[PDB]
Amino acid sequence: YKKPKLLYCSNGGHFLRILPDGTVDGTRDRSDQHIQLQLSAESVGEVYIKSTETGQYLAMDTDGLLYGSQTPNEECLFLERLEENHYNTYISKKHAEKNWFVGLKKNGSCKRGPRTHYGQKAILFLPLPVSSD
Amino acid sequence: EKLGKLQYSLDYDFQNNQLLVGIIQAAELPALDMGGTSDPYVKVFLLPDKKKKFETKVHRKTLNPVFNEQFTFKVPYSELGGKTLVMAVYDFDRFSKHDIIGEFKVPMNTVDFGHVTEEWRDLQSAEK
Repeated sequence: YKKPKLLYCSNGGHFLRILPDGTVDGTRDRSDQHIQLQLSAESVGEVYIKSTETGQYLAMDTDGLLYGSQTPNEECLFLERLEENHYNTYISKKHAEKNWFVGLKKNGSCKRGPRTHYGQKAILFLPLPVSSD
Repeated sequence: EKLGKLQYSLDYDFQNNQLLVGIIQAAELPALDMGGTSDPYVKVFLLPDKKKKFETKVHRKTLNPVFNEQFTFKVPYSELGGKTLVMAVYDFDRFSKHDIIGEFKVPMNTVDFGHVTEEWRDLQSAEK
């Protein structure tokens, strides 16, 4: 049942709540339909994050800062990777050259590019999407 | 990141439709001014809503200042559910580019305004 794909990171009740405005935060709520994105593998390993039926499309600001609203620029293309720690990893190929891979702050928001490298465990996101099992 | 800690007591008003962000003080604030100190002032901000903007009184050279400013969360309680408040502490060295020593925020929707939300909020240095 491919639908609202919930994704978050860092132990603790906090979900990625996207808003048409662009300022997405780690809201710890599941009452308002604003914490779901259409995560899917567009290309071989390339997964995209688009909150179609809830918010907007993502468009990282040079990886450094994560945002989305206007258009799903290539910045939003990430390589789907999995870690043996019950978490998902997404490498922003757009900036992979700098060993930078999308990282968000559970209690801050998505914007840690300068530390998207193996520095903040926050890179290991925990997805709760409605798969087709 | 680490900005220290900030004590606060937030209450709600159902007459004018505003949340009273009554913070007590901030402790262990980062340095900025020339002397292991700074002029940190909390600038209450909000998500997209952006229906509120208050500037606290500059606290000259102090990493543990007390004041307890009254921030009026201009937004109906019924609307709060979709408004994430953000408290950023700005420095006022008065020489260099005032930096954001840190900030904090919480999903209002998860903040059940039953009576008064009092707690020892942790401060983090959000690199801005």
